[PDB]
This record gives sequence, C-alpha cells and structure tokens, in this order.
Amino acid sequence: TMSLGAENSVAYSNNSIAIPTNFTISVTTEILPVSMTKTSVDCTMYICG
Amino acid sequence: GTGVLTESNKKFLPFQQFGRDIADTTDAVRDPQTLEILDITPCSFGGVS
Ligand SMILES: *[C@@H]1O[C@H](CO)[C@@H](O)[C@H](O)[C@H]1NC(C)=O
Ligand SMILES: *[C@@H]1O[C@H](CO)[C@@H](O)[C@H](O)[C@H]1NC(C)=O
Repeated sequence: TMSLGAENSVAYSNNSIAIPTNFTISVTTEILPVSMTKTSVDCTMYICG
Repeated sequence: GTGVLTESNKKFLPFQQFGRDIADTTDAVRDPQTLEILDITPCSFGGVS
C-alpha cells in the first residue's frame, strides 16, 4: 500500500509562533515542451506511391 | 518500380534475391544477369513554395 508522506502534528497553540532565524537560496529546474518536429505528408504520394 | 540505382555494401546471403523496407517496399535487389547488389533510392521529391 503506497505512503502519502510522513505524518506531522504542527505544534499549534493560541499564543505560540515559529519564526525562521535563517534561509537557504534554492535553485530548481522546470522543463516545458514548446514545439514538435514540423512534419509534412503528401497524401497522394503516401496513398498512391 | 521507379527510382535511382547504385552499388551497395549490403551483405546479402546467396539465397536472398531482394531486400525490403518497413513500408514493405523493395529497397535493394540482386541483378539477375550479373549478381551485384543494387540499392534502390526513390526519385527526389518535395513541396514547391
Ligand atoms: C545560516 O546558515 C548558514 C549556512 O547556510 C550558516 O553558515 C550560518 O551560520 C547560519 N546563520 C545563523 C544566524 O544561524
Ligand atoms: C548469365 O546469368 C547468370 C546469372 O543468372 C550468370 O551467372 C552468368 O555469368 C551470365 N552469363 C553471361 C555470359 O553474362
């Protein structure tokens, strides 16, 4: 049976806050398709050779 | 058929008379008088713009 991720009880209360004391600069790739190979077919030469 | 004939480096076995493409079209032949193997290339084609 697949796991969805680790459980985490967030330490909530009506008067507690968490604030970051530091940071990391992250660089992450995203890849997107933009074009196909431009194909042409002569239907008469495909069908009738 | 119709095409351009040339010599070929295709290593035919002595029982094979011709070779075929993925399209089922014959693309090489043994000549029946002098037993050389010829490549068949289609006559050049394309769109006119
Ligand atoms: C913040 O993180 C860097 C490493 O990324 C560390 O060298 C630096 O000491 C940290 N600063 C504080 C205020 O903890
Ligand atoms: C006649 O054709 C055969 C192959 O079918 C070949 O072995 C033979 O040498 C040819 N004879 C001449 C005189 O070209």
